[PDB]
Amino acid sequence: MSWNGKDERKLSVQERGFSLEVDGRTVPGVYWSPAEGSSDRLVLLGHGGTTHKKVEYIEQVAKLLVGRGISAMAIDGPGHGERTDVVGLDAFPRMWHEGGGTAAVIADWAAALDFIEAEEGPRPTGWWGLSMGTMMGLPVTASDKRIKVALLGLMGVEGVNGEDLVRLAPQVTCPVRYLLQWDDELVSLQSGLELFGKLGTKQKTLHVNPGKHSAVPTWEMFAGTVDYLDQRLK
Amino acid sequence: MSWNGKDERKLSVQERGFSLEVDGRTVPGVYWSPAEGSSDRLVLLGHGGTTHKKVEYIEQVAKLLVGRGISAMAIDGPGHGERTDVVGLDAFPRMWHEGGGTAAVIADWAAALDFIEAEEGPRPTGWWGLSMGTMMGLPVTASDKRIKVALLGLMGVEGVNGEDLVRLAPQVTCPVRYLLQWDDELVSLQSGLELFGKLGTKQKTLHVNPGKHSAVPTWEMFAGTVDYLDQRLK
Repeated sequence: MSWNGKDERKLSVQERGFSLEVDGRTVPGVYWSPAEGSSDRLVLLGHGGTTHKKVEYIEQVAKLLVGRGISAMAIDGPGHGERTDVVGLDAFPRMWHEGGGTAAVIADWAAALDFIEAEEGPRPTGWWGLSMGTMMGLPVTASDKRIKVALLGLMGVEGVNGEDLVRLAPQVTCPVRYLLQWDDELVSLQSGLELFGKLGTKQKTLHVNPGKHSAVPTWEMFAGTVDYLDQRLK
Repeated sequence: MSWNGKDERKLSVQERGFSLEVDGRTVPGVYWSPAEGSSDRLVLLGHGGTTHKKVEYIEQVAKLLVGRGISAMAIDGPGHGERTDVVGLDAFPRMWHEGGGTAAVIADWAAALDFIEAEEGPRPTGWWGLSMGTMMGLPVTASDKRIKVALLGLMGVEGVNGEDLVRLAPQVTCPVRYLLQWDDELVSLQSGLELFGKLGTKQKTLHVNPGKHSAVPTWEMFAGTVDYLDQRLK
């Protein structure tokens, strides 16, 4: 576990790269924080299929979070980044399993969060992630009770790690907001509803909007999610 | 159409009763407005089954709206008021049909809105109503294009006027927020989803929370709906 020198001050957003070794895997990461000065909350950002920790909408959300005094951290998921939506690619399943699957994801995010807590201090921590971000985030949230609130979505029980999602959903006990797209071509509305139903928490709310997988309304993806985490994460 | 003298100043909320004669029916109503002083927007409030225009949660929503500078108006629906949830009663269907059904509802609300616009000035106008409030509100919104935004919910296609709802849903073209309860004992989640799907507007969003028909979370029913109408109704 170490900061890897790949840094940049942002405008008011400081970006710092890091890298971890976990169970024989190399885990690259990125940390976003206010340049000036202190930040009392953290959100882990899970990237969407065939993208990576520094893909655009993830950086957009991170910038908005930092604006609310909330730092953000992301790592690359199995077979992505350093190491349309990529959960739709035929080659995606093999990328996921070769990377160590859901257990690897759980370990990698636990090590990343341990790293950040030692370097920056343990803080109230949330999860944000859609599509592959939920393939990762639902297990992480189930496994690591440092996650106090989660924004999840665009995933159901027919996903590549669907069995692990169904198994681990009952163990998500923190508040959740879940997003689905009515006309999602990758994740059927019924499969998304099934997974939402299985979440253990009583403090869960589903928002469904019209359109394709990539067409979450911007006011929902940005203002809506940021406001949800800003209010709920304390 | 006339104010019927049944008035009360509230604290900062002025309540004034009125009464209309429409196609051989007597239509009792209530109007809530800021005591001091001007109010530039209006919301029509539709009551929930086996209640009435002045039932409690309707008055709660009206008080909150007036707080945002938005007046509110309600009339009694067919076979209710002067003229648990009553859509669950076995006697409800007969109450609805004897009252003139959906066509009567449409006429009555059109006359009430005409009355208010003449007395107070035409303003940007929204709809709020759940359960019987959607049995009424979905037709009204489809029929009267003065309705610029609607909060609807807790209703599906198996309701007593389900056929009229399915027929008229495609003609709802304004923005909508729709609420369902996952474990609604009166309205199955699938029947609610079907009706949401049929709404014509692309600017629609469904929020689903856990629990029974009566258990919409208060932060959803109150802050959430009021904020939605306050932002959207312009």
